[PDB]
Amino acid sequence: QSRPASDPQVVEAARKEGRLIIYSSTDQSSAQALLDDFRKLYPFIQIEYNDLGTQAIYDRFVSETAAGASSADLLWSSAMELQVKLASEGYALPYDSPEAKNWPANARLGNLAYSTTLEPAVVVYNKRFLKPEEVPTTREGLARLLQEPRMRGRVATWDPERAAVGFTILKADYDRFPAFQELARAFGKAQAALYSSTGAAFEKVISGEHYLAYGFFGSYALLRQRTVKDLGIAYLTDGTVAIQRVAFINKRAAHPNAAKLFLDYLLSLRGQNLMAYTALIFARRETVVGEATPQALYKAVGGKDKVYAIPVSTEILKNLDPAERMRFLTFWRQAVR
Ligand SMILES: O=S([O-])[O-]
Ligand SMILES: O=S([O-])[O-]
Ligand SMILES: O=S([O-])[O-]
Ligand SMILES: O=S([O-])[O-]
Repeated sequence: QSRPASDPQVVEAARKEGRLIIYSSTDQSSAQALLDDFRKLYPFIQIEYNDLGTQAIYDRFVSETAAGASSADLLWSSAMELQVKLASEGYALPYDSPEAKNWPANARLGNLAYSTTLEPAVVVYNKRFLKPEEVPTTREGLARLLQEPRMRGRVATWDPERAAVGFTILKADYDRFPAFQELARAFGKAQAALYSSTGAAFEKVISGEHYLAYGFFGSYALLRQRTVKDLGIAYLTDGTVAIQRVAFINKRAAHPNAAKLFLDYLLSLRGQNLMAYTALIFARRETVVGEATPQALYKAVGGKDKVYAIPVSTEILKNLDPAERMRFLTFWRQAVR
């Protein structure tokens, strides 16, 4: 009674194909509960989940296509600019998902590509070193905290010159909030350590070598929290940037119909519910109940209007323009060094 909306013609064509090839940036052990639940709904589809770096998904999909090859049926990546680039250059199958009827216009590239998540950039901190009542929830507050000599060497954030997703998050921050400029000069004052990888930043927070990290995903934070009780999460109340992992179907899928079923599943309440609950990835669908959900995010930040979703839109391709990147990175490098 929670099966996704399904074209019966699409289900029947997927019975015949019997195969689904995914290229995904989402760790298989996060995706596993979705793949297993999907296989239980459509036990007649054999799935090949390829768990890849976001740059590799792009480089690989572009070669197989250009060499004329059988490539993925479905592409699922947190690299929003690369997905929106492919989907706006002839790589995407147009499909109107029946589970996406209430997606906002800024969560879908028309019928080319869909948001599957709404993941906040948050603050994480080590409760042994910073109590919750002293962790500020505004950029101005963080900039003040980072003047304190006890915080020198105790801050982590992204290196937006080595992490594509860190670029996207810090750039959205810089474009939307003037107080980001104050904060970035404070990263400089505090000698912030910059990380290309969430894992290496968290390791240092958990050890107490950093006390606080800025701009990492809520989904990852919650996942680490489940096993690490010293890990605190604070949500920004002056304004929160959110990432949307983007899914689209290969225009040239050998199994377009199996990809349609999987895409519909990912967007369905059943799939988004299971994602929130098992993977602790923050859902896109507003009707999901639990901690990793739009409703929970909106209450934590003090209202929906305090979340700026990075849109599933060609507008974000300005992030790939050399002069646009340059202005941000020159401000960034002057501020944090
Ligand atoms: O779930 S694994 O077998 O693709
Ligand atoms: O770029 S490495 O840190 O994933
Ligand atoms: O690439 S993420 O793990 O920082
Ligand atoms: O208190 S925990 O949500 O950081």
